[PDB]
Amino acid sequence: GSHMEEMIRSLQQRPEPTPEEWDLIHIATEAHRSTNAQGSHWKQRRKFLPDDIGQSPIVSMPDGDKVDLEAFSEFTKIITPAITRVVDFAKKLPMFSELPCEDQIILLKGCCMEIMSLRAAVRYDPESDTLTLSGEMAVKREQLKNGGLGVVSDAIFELGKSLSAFNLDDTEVALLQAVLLMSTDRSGLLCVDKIEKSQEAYLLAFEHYVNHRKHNIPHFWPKLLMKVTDLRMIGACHASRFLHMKVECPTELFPPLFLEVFEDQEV
Ligand SMILES: Cc1cc(OCC(=O)O)cc(C)c1Cc1ccc(O)c(C(C)C)c1
Repeated sequence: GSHMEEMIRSLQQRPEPTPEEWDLIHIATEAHRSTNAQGSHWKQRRKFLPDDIGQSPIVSMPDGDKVDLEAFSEFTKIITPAITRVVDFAKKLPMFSELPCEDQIILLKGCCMEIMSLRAAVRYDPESDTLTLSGEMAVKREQLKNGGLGVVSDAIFELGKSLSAFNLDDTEVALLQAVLLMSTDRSGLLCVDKIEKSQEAYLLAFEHYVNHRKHNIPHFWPKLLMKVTDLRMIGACHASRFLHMKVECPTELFPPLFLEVFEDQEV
């Protein structure tokens, strides 16, 4: 390019975001920051789930990993604001909010657990070996496992542990969420092509943002893509388990928003 342009790009090889992509990045980043219930201190801040909760799984589940009702109830108590914030996030992306209402609902149902799991995982704390839920509750593996998630707990913890070394910033988290959200791997969508074009736009912007960041761990982009796949697997395991739960447990134990968002892979 021009002489100044060349000087500035001297140590970039790879494609940077275009100005249009920078706008997309800026909007998504701010959408995430404003909805992630995370200030400046998120660690020193809030609270561990008491040690004596989550050690007593006694409700049966088909896979043999029983549920501790007390821990389950502690989790459902905080889950409604977590779900709500995912919706708040999505509503702030123009490519999402311009979709038919019915498509918006399908996309939210499709990715809600994926995004919640990512948000918990990025708050993994190696020192205490905890995840943080709804931005306030720190939990141990056993507590989250016994409190209803079973093997899904192990999967989120393993993701959180592995993500520590990626040093993701708010933008990278936000773009991961946008890619999870704008997926056509759901049934009943009207605007399939538009949603796919949006996902393609986010993916390319995200790849370019990763180039911009110059991470010092190698193969960063495909490594991050593999984590997207892990999150989708977490979402699928959760969907299967949630069906089970509803078979096992009375409806009064499930907040209405919790029931609504995790509808339909059988119930
Ligand atoms: C309750 C909780 C909230 C959390 O929020 C993440 C975010 O808002 O930052 C993210 C995680 C993964 C869950 C744990 C959870 C997620 C799904 C689910 O069905 C259950 C039942 C056992 C009540 C628990």
